[PDB]
This record gives sequence, structure tokens and C-alpha cells, in this order.
Amino acid sequence: KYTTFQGSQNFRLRIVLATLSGKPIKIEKIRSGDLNPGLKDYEVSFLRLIESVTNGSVIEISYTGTTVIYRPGIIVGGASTHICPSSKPVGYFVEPMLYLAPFSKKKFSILFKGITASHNDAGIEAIKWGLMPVMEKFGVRECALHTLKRGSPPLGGGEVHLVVDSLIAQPITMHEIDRPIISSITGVAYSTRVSPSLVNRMIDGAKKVLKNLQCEVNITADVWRGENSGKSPGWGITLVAQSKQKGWSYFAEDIGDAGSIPEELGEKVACQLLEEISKSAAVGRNQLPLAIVYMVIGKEDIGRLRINKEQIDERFIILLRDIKKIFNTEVFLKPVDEADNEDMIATIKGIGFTNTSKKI
Amino acid sequence: SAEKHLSSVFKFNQHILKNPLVAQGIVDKAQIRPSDVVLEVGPGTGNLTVRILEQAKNVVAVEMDPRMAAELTKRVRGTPVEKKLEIMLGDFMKTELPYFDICISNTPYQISSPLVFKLINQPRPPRVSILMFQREF
Amino acid sequence: WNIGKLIYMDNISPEECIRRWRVDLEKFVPYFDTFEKLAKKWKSVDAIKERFLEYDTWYELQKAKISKQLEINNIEYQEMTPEQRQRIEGFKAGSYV
Amino acid sequence: FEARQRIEEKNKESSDYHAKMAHIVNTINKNKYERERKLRGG
Amino acid sequence: KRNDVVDTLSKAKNITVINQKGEKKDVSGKTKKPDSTNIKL
Amino acid sequence: LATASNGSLKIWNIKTHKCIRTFECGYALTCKFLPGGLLVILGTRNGELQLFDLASSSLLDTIEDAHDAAIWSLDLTSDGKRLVTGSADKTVKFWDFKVLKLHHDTTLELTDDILCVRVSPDDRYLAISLLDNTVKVFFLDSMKFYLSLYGHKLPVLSIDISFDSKMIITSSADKNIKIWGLDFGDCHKSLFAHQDSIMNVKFLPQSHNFFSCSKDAVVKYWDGEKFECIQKLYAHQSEVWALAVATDGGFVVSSSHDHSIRIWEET
Amino acid sequence: SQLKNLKAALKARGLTGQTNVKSYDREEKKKAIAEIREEFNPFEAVGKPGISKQIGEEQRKRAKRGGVIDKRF
Amino acid sequence: FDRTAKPVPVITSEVTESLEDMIRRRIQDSNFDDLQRR
Repeated sequence: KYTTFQGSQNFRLRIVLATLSGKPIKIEKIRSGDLNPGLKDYEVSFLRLIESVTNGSVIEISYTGTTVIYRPGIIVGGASTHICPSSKPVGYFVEPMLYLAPFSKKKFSILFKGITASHNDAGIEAIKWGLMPVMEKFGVRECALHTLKRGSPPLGGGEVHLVVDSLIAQPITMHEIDRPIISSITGVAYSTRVSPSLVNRMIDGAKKVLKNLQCEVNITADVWRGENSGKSPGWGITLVAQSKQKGWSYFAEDIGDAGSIPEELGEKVACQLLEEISKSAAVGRNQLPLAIVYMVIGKEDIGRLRINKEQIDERFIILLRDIKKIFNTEVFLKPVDEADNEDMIATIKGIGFTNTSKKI
Repeated sequence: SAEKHLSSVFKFNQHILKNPLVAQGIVDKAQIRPSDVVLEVGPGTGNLTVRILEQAKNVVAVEMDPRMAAELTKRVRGTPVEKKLEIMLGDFMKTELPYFDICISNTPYQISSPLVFKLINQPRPPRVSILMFQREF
Repeated sequence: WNIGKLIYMDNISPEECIRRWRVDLEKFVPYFDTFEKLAKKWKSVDAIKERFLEYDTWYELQKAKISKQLEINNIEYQEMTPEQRQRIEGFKAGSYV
Repeated sequence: FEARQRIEEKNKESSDYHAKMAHIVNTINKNKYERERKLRGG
Repeated sequence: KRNDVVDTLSKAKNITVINQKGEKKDVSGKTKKPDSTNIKL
Repeated sequence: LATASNGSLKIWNIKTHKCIRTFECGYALTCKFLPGGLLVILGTRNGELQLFDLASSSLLDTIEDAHDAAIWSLDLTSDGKRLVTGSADKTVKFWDFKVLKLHHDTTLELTDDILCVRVSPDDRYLAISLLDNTVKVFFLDSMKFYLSLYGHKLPVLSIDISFDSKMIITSSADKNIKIWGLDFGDCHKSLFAHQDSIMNVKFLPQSHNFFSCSKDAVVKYWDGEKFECIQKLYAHQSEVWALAVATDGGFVVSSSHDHSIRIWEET
Repeated sequence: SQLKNLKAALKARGLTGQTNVKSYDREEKKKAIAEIREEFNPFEAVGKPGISKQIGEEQRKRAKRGGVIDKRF
Repeated sequence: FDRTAKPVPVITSEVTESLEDMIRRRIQDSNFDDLQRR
């Protein structure tokens, strides 16, 4: 009948996993006890986005809005424009499309409009330099997120264009049982509608923490001014630690609020980046959900990914349990033979998923 | 009626480039930071200057021919980048040049060796300079 | 307490799982400690210094890749328990079921 | 009204087809974010 | 056509001329050239 | 109303228009009443700080070595206990009022000469104008650098901060008034207000409307929300050097190069 | 006729003449440039009804399996 | 169905705006294609 879920937890993942698996799902008891029960505006907008890129899907929203029945169709893609409500930035909507774009009948060319940054959702640079590189490791050769206009909160006004030219049968099998060596640190510090000095000052704060390291540190100054700088002033910084040997990356990001010192923010992201590296084995915690899902939908082969003991947190477990409900696939974890660390190897067998929407 | 002074300095008596690829390359390899004031030797008509003017805080174009100086002026008048160009006219070996971070030059080959050492001895000299010399020199 | 078993026991909650062996994906940014604690902890870059720095035919090359993958699958399954093996790959061909 | 709309549609597809055909004949016989640098100035 | 060139140079303001001595003078022929006290008082 | 001039400090009754007291001082540049209305403090061009008492009708204390150069600016916190003085020696010095004498507390050394120093009404921000055409905002509590304002072709001559500490106005010798937001330092609007250098800009209390005076002898009334000039006031014959706004906002007092003190009252 | 009215209207708003005259904020002037433009094009003095056909065309200009069936109240 | 001939253009407000912009640009540059005495 229907695979039933509870609450608003992992709303995007459960819908995305249903779309890839093709199995209808039911999400019930969405904020039942809250004063404003049911789906939020941005959740309803996300469902509309799912339909613009699929065909033949049926989405029922209950009279109270507290229950959703989703019967997925085929992923078709194509060119479209999506208006993101101000409750969430564009990255809230761009991120799930990364899971569906390579397995589509037609190339995804989606134009997203709205706020381009927030404190809780993926930024433009997190996607461009933090997630999309993981996709290329899985065989998505051509993927691009062009930023046409930057829009900072609360008024937004930004525009990003997601273009995924690569249509593939399925992700390649992953074999990463080592700890990548970080070759250099790169990042982007950006600002809109304000003086360049803020961008320079953040770079000084970040470089202060990272100068002790033995690798090169080169942070870009992304100063936006004029018509494309959006409607509200804002600034932020994103740092990426790169491993050129196998094209791996770890990143942290944050944006500045009113009354915040640019130098302090640069130190926060630099400190968080070192926290992320210490907690990571082969991918960061913010990249781990994407890597696991792609390995689940690979060929029917045992792919291996090294994970740190710290990465096995509350979020990791719920992701695995949700995958088992949809795909029935169990992740097997084995200790590494080394004694320097307590890492583990997460071995997942692919379900033999294939891109059947693409005409041959 | 400025002929009195300009004729006392100049008499109002060259091989022009015809390949856009090299001109774009010279600017590209310069890697002009947005906060860099650039000194441009041999601006010519202004093909290279206009590209530099787009990316630079300010551009000081040093020229020796009064006729070509007007050509540069007419190409930049009434434009957003007019306020960021300072055209200088006359022999520039003798004078004390301003401070510049990058030097892009289609130098006259006659003044190649004086120019190479002027930049070297300039107080607080530029960090990078893209100069066009002959193959032997 | 093997965490692998604790993950797939739906009766236990994820919070109850972590502590014995030792919130939501809509928030993309992961949890971090406070800046003052983090700033003190990364006063020195120690504890992360380790992290920082022929086949004759094209046909045979592809066949080698397939065989190497098939060898990897066999090695992992052998390490796994026979009950663990059945739960991951399922019932392999040749099984009388 | 529909007459004008049809001409624009048929004009669009023909241009795309010739663009697609030209690419194919070309094939038989670097930076993806460079443009972002220009939009920054405005 | 030289007179047309001369008028164009004089028309523009961002032009300076070098005499044989190396001095910096404007087109008209005069030597081209804030203090806290002056601006406040 | 206390009017500081070169060589004398005179004090007037706004009602009778008759000078009540006169004090001999140096080349006074900035004067401000202390809370209670019973004391006055001057910043002379010689770097001296002079404090006067109205009831005693005499000078209480003089600090000869307050600054090495002209004390161009001087401001008081809302509590009235702390004094901030800017000088051409490129330093800001904080002073305390202890029972009355002035004690030096701290020195903030900046890169260029200082023309104006203003303290926010909530005592959270400190805006400082520099001779390098920039205005630096600090956190008064911690003295941590917060923002730098760029956009003036010529040095900023006056600064004022809105009553709710959201907007900050800057007037410069380039004849432009720029209204900035303290949240991020973005320039809301630049107004070509006057035909000459603008000497003083003040917010009307409890409102975002502000006044401006310039060397062209004009005092203009502006709307801080619509960015429009409400009223042009042509009364002075020469430069208007100083301007002051009543705490109530009922009237505005302007003094000019023509030795005339004119009171503008709201009708 | 119309030229006299156009010249008079521009002058009243300060859109014509010398600016350095010895012995209106720019934004308000741009508003005048707008209002002057629609007023002095009678075809879009006022034209007779029916000379233009804008209203019809814009109406025509305004004028996939499955979908979201939102039953929320 | 197909139509044999080009449809008669409709002069909407945008088409007017583009036309007057070209006219104003031509006047501003004083670029007139007009006959002159020889």
C-alpha cells in the first residue's frame, strides 16, 4: 500500500528517496500539535518544484494539511523557473534537485529566484564547491550552478541557474577507504551592497587562524555591487579544504548578521572548518547524506566509504533508517585495521538503479 | 590657444598591432586586482587601455606623441571610466613616476633598457609587469 | 554495543542509540560547539597535522575493472557473517529456497 | 493572435534545429564561472 | 589637423604635459598642482 | 545658549537675548554644556581643555596638555560622566568626571587627523571622522572596530546619529549629505544639499528630520525618510559656522560669520 | 501648437534651459519626464475611442499528467 | 493549420516604446538620414 512516515522530519529526503525508488509514500502527523499545523509554505513550494521536474506524479495534501500522499512519476526535468518563498533560500530547493538531476529524461535547467543565503541552509558556494564536487566523483561530469544575482536576507532578490548537462545511468561505485590528504585551503568571502573592506576584513580573520597550518591559504574576494547585488546588504564567507589527489573537499560556511564584526565571522568559519576536518574521514558531515544516497542507487556492487566515529551522529542514524524503509538497503560498518584512529568503512550494495527515463 | 606651449614641447611630426588575441592575453596574464593602479606605457589608440580601465582602480597612461594622446582622449570621453584615466604626455624617463602596482607596456623598443631598470629602482616598485620586447633583447 | 545492530533496531530511539555505544536533515549546516570553546580548542593546529601535507587491449582493461570489482565483492562478503551476508546481498543464485 | 504566436513558435524551432545540426556537423569533422566576474561590477 | 589635436588636449582636464626639464605642466602652460585647518575654518 | 568664539565664551538667555556671563578663553573650537546646565567645557585650538562654572562665573580647571594639537571635536556620553575628545594629533582620549576635575582614561591612536567625534544617544556607537575621507564607527563599550564608511570625496565635517541609533548622517566639504544605516554601513542616499561645504548636520529629537548649514549662508530643513528638502531658510549674510537643536526640538539656533545669532522657532 | 505646449511643459518642470543661471531634485525631474511622455502621445489632446488595440492583445497574451491536488481549507 | 502570409503587426505599447527610444537616440546623436544640397 503506502510506506508511512511520521512528522516533518526529513521531508525533502523522504520525497526524494520516494522519487528515485518510485515507491509511493505517505507522510502523516505533520506538526499535529502545533498552533499552525500542517505543511509550511516552503514545504508546499518544494512539492510544486518536484512536480515541475517530474511527470505523472500525484500529490494529495489533506484537508488539514497534516497528511501528504505522494505517488511518484518519472523524472523528466526540462527548463523551468521557480520562485522560492522568503521563508527559505534557494539552496533549500537547489539541494534536493542534485539528487534527481543526473537521472532525468531531459537536462535540468532550473532558474531559482529568492534569498541566496541563510544560517541553516546550503549556500551557493557550499553547493558549487562542497556538494557538486562530490557528484563529479560519482560520474556527474557536467554540472553548474551559475549565480546571476546575489540576494541577501531579508529582502533577497537573487537568482541562480542550475544546469546539469550530464545524464547518467547511475552513480559509479565508490571505493574510498583512506583518509585524503588536504593539499590546500581555498574559499570565497562575498558581500553585497556594501564596501569591499568587509570582504577584506573577513579574509584577515580567517587567515589569522589558518596561518599556522603548513598548506597554502587563498580566499577569494567576491565583492558584489550595483544592479546584481540584490536588494539587501549582506556578507559571508565559505572556506573549502581541498585534496587534489582524489578531488575531495571539506567546507564550512556562515553569513554575517547586523551588528556582527567581519573579522569575528572569518575566525568562526576557519575554526569550524578545522572542526569539520577533525570530524571527517573521507567526506564532511554536511556531504555525508549525499554520498550515502548515491551509493545506495549505484550498480549492484559493494561500494566502500570510510567514515569517522564522530560522523555517526543522530542525523546519520535517521538517514540510514529512512533509506531502509524505502530501499530496504542496510549499511554495514566494519572497523578499519588501523590503530591510529577509530574510523569505520561503510559498505553499501547498490540496488541496481538505472536511469530508464532517458531515451535510447 | 594652447599652441604656444604644446608646440614649445612637441613638433607634431610606428608599428600598430593587428591581433586581438595577444592584447587580451597581456591583460589576462597581468591578473589586475581591483585595487591596483596601473601604469600603461605606449597606450596607442587605446585598445589595451580600455580593457585595463575596466578592471583597475585608476590607470595612468604615459604617452610621447601628442596626436595619439588625443585619440586616447576621444575614445574615453563621456564614459564611466573617464574619471579613472590620467593621460600623461611627454618623455617619461626624466620624471618621477607615481606609485603603481602593475605595469603593462607596449614599450617602444628604443626605451626598453631604460624602462626595465626604472621599474626596478622605483621606490616601492611594482609587483608584476608585462612588457613587450624584441626577441633578441 | 555494535552500532550496526543499534541502528536497525527501530524500537530504540536514535538518541538512545548513540549514548550506549559511546536532529533533522532540513538544517543543512551541522551542529558545532560554541565559538569560545572552539576558539580555545583550535589555538594550535596540532591533532590535524597528519591530515595536512598495463593491458594489451582496451578490451582487457575494461574486463580487468569488472573482475577487480567482483573480487572486492567476494572479499567483503567473506569477512561478513553468513547471517550478515544474507541480509546484505540476499539469497545468491544456487540457493535452494 | 494565434497566427502571430504560430510564427514565433515555428521561428524558434527552426533556429534551434539549425543550431543543433550545425553543432553535429562541427563535431564529426575551461572556466564555467568566468561570466560571474563581470556581473559583480554591475 | 594639428590645431584640432591641440584643442582636444586643452578641452580635456586629465592631461598633463612634460617639458624638456621633466616638469609637470598642463596644456595651457601653467604648472599643474587638503589641510585640516582650512576645511574646518 | 553658550557661544564659544576666539578669545571669549559668552552665554545668553534665549528669552531675553541678553548675555548673562562672559569668560576669557583661547581659540575655542567646540563647546558643550554638561548635564544640569551649570558647567561648560571648551576645546581650544592650542590643545587645552577648559571647564567653566556659571554660578561661580570663573574657570574651574584647565588641562594644558590635553592634546598636542587642535581639539577639533568633543562629545559627551548620555550619562554625562565620560568625555570623548578628538584632536589633530591623531588621537581620541577618554576622560572621566570625578569630584570637579577631569582624569585621562584611555587613548585611541588613529591613522589621520580627527575632525568630528559623535557618541550615539544609546552610548553604544562612537563615530569618528578622519581627514582621509572616512568615518570609523566603534563600539563604545569595548572600543572594538565595527565599520568604516566610504564615499565622500572630501573629509567629513559633521556627524550625527538618529535617536534610535539606526541612521547616521555625514556631511562633507564635497557638498553632499550621505545617510547610512548602522546595521551594515550601506549608504541609503547621498543628497547634493548645498553649494558649498556643509559644516553641521543635526537630527531633530525624536524624529529623523534633520537640519543642515553650509558656507553659502543657507540653513535647510530635510526629511530623513523622504530624503527631500522641506524648507530653505535664507537669513544669514555669510558662512554659518555652528548649529544647535533644542532637546525638545522646539527651536534651532544658528550662528554665522556675520556675528548674528538667529533663533528659528517651530510654528 | 503641440511643440509650444511641449516646450512650455518642459520649462515649467525645469527640463530645459541653462543650469548655470546666476541671479528641482533630479528624482522629481525623472517623474516629470515620465508624465510628459504619456501626456504628449495622444495615440496611446486625446484620441478617439478605438484607434488603439492594446487592451485586446494584452488580454490574449495573458490567456502534463497529474498534479498537486491541494484540499487544504 | 498554417497561414500563407505574414500577419499584420500589432502596435502595442512596448513596440511604441522601442520605436520612440530609437527616435530619441537618433536625435540625441543628430544622426538623420536626410537629403542634402550637392
